[PDB]
Amino acid sequence: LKGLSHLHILNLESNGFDEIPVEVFKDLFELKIIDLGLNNLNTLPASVFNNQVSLKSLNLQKNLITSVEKKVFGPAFRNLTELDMRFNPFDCTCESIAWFVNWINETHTNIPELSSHYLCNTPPHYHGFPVRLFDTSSC
RNA sequence: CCCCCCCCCCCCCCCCCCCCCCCCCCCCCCCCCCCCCCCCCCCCCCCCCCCCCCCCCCCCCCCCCCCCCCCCCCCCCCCC
Repeated sequence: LKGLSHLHILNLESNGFDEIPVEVFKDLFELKIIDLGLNNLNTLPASVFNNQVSLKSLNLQKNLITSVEKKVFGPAFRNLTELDMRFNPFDCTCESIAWFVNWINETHTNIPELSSHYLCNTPPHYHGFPVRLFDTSSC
């Protein structure tokens, strides 16, 4: 993907990806839509979406993602229009989704089916509970 | 100067088997859209038929009144 300065739409859905190299998206400054759903992604390297300063739509549904952290999704979640991370095994813990749930609480990005398909998986106390109802007052 | 036999390690290639990953096809279930047919409920429309009510018309019947015509009967007076 190097040198594709004018790339706008990238679709990499359902390729079986387990890990993403940190510097695969570094040249894609004008990228607006990236689709990475239906892969096997769980852990992402930090600063992998740093150069995506014009990203408007991120799709990561039906992956194995458990934690959404600022060091990875910070620049990606800056100015979005649509977010799609629905069917993921979210780990509802203060070090996994606390920044993400705070971001969900105040944001203008459209997140469809937020109250139904964003469900905790672990710990068993939270299994099945909505991610948006996680309480961060004791973090 | 010259062959053969063992040892370790590195390989190459052809098969077998097991793994993840993906594609295509199919099956099961569910959902959505469309089409067709059918049932149920309610509000109606038009037409036909039957019945009833009101009003009116025409005809007829019964009774009564008026006029005209006709007939009978009673008083009274003259003419020859």
